Amino acid sequence: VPPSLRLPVIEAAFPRQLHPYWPKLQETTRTWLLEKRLMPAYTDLMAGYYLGAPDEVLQAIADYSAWFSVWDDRHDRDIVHGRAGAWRRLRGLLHTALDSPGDHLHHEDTLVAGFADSVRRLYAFLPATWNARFARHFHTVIEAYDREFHNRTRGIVPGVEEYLELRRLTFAHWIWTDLLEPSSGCELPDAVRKHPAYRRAALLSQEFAAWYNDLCSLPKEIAGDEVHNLGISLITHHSLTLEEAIGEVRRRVEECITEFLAVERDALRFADELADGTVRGKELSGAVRANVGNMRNWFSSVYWFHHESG
Ligand SMILES: NCCCCCC(O)(P(=O)(O)O)P(=O)(O)O
Ligand SMILES: [Mg+2]
Ligand SMILES: [Mg+2]
Ligand SMILES: [Mg+2]
Repeated sequence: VPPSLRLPVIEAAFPRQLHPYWPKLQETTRTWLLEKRLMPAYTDLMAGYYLGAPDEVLQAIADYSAWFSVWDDRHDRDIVHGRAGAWRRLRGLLHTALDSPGDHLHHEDTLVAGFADSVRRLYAFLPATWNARFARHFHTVIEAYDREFHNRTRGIVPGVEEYLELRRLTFAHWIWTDLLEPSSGCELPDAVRKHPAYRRAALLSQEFAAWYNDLCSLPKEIAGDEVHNLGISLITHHSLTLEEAIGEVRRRVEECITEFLAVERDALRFADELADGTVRGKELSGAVRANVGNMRNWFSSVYWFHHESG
């Protein structure tokens, strides 16, 4: 790891974890991409994150994660080609397929059909109230991708706070947070997952992942003159040099880690409180503990992914 990207606290205090299903995961996702014609003839990131997930849940999550990267690529291609109509039509179909995936399983657009299959499968694990929350969150993600389309085709660099708000949606913070719950086998009650310690631990895990991605791409994403990156917002609106922007993003990433360590303690104290001597409480306690454990695993999975992925 180059010194500008190295984070000793991750290396020393966040040991990597790997889900035992990882070998089958890689090839089964590749087979799904081929069968769905989503790439002409990433799973490790999920296998280091959703520890404890049932094999079938981890497979559905990995296929969705692979689909997501194929969507990011189509979005980028529509942007650089100025295909505003094609993007608008896709945007509309993803909104519709999210609410009615079965209707879109054999759509002419293979990206839409692949999306529908992955969502249909994710909808099969937990009650319909979880499905509705996933859908609510992902409708918001789609519209954030539309805002990025608008910004990038017009060459607009969002302000720092504007970007930070937008990135919580284009990175899909709340989708990865939602997916903790099928991974530990339990839809959490609103009073549990909205506990301030759970909420803050969940946020910091995703801010680390998004901002570290921005750090691992700032120099390349200048050069070619991009606009969506915390470092680019800092250079453009705060007159930072590239070196100054790298240091500022790095400090913000480092603070996510030590803020997370403090709130993790509170979240695990909350998990202890949930185990109140009843079976239901022990089950909720264990689900919270598992989910917070995987919020922690996201730090190390993301960190080492950026130094392994091409
Ligand atoms: N966690 C590592 C995968 C995150 C990929 C993030 C992106 O898709 P990438 O930097 O790969 O293009 P985004 O469009 O949000 O910048
Ligand atoms: Mg991208
Ligand atoms: Mg993107
Ligand atoms: Mg990025």
